[PDB]
Amino acid sequence: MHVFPRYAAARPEQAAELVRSNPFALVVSAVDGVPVATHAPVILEGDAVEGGTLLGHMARANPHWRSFASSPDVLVVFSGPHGYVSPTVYATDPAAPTWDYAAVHATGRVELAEDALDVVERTVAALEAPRDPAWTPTPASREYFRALLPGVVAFRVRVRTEQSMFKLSQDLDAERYARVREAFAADNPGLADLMDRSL
Amino acid sequence: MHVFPRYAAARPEQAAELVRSNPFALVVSAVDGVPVATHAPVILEGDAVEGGTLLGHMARANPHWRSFASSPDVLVVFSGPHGYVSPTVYATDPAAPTWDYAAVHATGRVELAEDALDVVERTVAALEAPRDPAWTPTPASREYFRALLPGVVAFRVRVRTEQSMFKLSQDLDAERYARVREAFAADNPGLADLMDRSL
Ligand code: HEM
Ligand code: HEM
Repeated sequence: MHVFPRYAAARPEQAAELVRSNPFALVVSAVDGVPVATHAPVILEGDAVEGGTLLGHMARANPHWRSFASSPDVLVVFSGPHGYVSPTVYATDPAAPTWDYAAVHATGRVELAEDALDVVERTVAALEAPRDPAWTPTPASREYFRALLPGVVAFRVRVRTEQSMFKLSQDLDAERYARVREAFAADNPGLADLMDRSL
Repeated sequence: MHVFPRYAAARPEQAAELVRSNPFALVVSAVDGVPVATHAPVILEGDAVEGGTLLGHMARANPHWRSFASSPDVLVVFSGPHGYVSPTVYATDPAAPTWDYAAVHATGRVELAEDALDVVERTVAALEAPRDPAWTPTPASREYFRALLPGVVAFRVRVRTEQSMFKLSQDLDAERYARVREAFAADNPGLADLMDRSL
């Protein structure tokens, strides 16, 4: 990821906001010299991505985690709303398409987490608490969780560096920008809500 | 990515289908020993992901491509529909949440593509052709494209290995599965359309 100045985060709290709202992340490591990636839920501990702690889990049957033992640097990609921008929307005669999106990339040293129960319980609360209705583990779910523990591996990442991208057509003139926003308001309201949060 | 047997592709053409329908991919390489990822449009050449050719582009100002010169192995992640599965939907007393999703991971040797114009023109056709209405570069767009060439770097990947995941609650019993599907039909019809394509 290269962040063009025009597409940088406007306020530094928008990164944590994206990360909290889009926990189904991509966890990436360099198994040998080749990237390997797992789709896993990853939550944030603290106010800032930068310098905070990420917590996640994956299947013990997924051999990816066996590569975390040496504590290599890992990259975690959080992806927010995204949408293709067609020149059909622009209605100008010379144009070129693009893709609008928001993402946060966090890099740091990974570590296997011994308290897998904490991790998965915190992840539940993270996903269920904003929902309506929210789900709270009944006491038998808590015992069920314990029975699932042998099959899960939890990990943590101390974020060394963080990069945020908010590529939301801000480089567009007034008229073309309005067209882009109103099409996403119809088609993709999460993306349109972010182009308001960018003004 | 580890693909649990129960979540494997049912027909081997579902991978190419996902890749064609979700071209906004994540291109991942091991800059030094650390993963670096760029969100870029990537299209498929041929009938099969496995053994086919991926084509993509990114900004010349994005230094990521400078790492492709040695032709390292790269990983390209295509992400289809996905959705959180809350135990609230299950309405059973012991349960644990999960995330349903479809993805294709393709690994191979990357190469800088000298015909960037072909690549970007093929990508336009890929994105616009299924749309309604489709956009066809006017002749002045084709000249505009040429003026943009200095700012773009195109690349290609010959797919050495491919992995597909269709994690779509197939391990669910009859009753719980129905509840999961009808909630996504309301909330997430792309995901629900895939759980039909899995039966
Ligand atoms: C809070 C929301 C949760 C979500 C979104 C979620 C999601 C997931 C996902 C996507 C995987 C696959 C990882 C991979 O491919 O390696 C997985 C694996 C697993 N998780 Fe979670 N999980 C949640 C909570 C929990 C809880 C509370 C437990 C309790 C211990 C748990 C235990 C497990 C187990 C045992 C597996 C492996 C299953 C298998 O072998 O197929 N998860 N989970
Ligand atoms: C077909 C649909 C297309 C999509 C979805 C698309 C999308 C994108 C994206 C997401 C980037 C950012 C890459 C990065 O972060 O490094 C980019 C960069 C770029 N692409 Fe495309 N593109 C398309 C077609 C084209 C065409 C036809 C051209 C003509 C040459 C072109 C030229 C460029 C240029 C010049 C840049 C760099 C812009 C900058 O420096 O900010 N693209 N494109």
